[PDB]
Amino acid sequence: NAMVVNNLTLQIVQGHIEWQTADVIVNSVNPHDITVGPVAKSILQQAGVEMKSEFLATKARSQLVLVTKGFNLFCKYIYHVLWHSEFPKPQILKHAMKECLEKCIEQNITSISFPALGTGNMEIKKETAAEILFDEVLTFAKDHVKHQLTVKFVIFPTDLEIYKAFSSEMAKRSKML
Ligand SMILES: NC(=O)c1ccc[n+]([C@@H]2O[C@H](COP(=O)([O-])OP(=O)(O)OC[C@H]3O[C@@H](n4cnc5c(N)ncnc54)[C@H](O)[C@@H]3O)[C@@H](O)[C@H]2O)c1
Repeated sequence: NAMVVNNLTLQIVQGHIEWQTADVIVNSVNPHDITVGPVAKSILQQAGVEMKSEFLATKARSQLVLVTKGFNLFCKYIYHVLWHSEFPKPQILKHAMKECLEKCIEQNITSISFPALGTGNMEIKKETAAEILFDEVLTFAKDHVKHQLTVKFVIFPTDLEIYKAFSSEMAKRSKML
């Protein structure tokens, strides 16, 4: 459950997203309230109260990914994916991914770790999230091969099913290429 495409390393990992080390860790929030949701909470606790200040002070809107520093996370930046409510969810994911990965070229990011975005509450189906997540990652690997990137998909330990889907999607993908 890891593979290298050109200058891109991609790994599936069972752990907590807020306990990661990477240039960038991806948050997943409702923009009206970043104190709600599994990932948003984990991150808010770990990163500390000062993370919610820079976040409320920099929303001021079509911004799909808000960027902050990492505070007490072992990261340089946090990319907060903002799920706005007036959009198709599979499209928000697909667009939030590309932006997050484009920002990786913008900020000379070498490593980025993402949770299983959009699987919360069964909003996007597990295989579809995985389909989309790999889709965009692989796209980037082909379209910007000059940029070295380590991408982790962090799956929560108890979420065995989500894990089984990402393995399978990765398997499927490597069978090509
Ligand atoms: N308004 C909506 O219709 C809508 C749609 C999508 C997302 N959202 C917002 O985003 C969140 C839900 O979407 P999501 O799926 O990106 O987020 P989430 O916070 O529910 O987590 C999504 C997935 O990541 C897993 N996960 C990975 N690492 C984890 C960790 N360290 N702790 C806990 N869970 C972890 C979760 O169990 C789940 O499978 C909520 O905050 C919600 O407001 C809202």
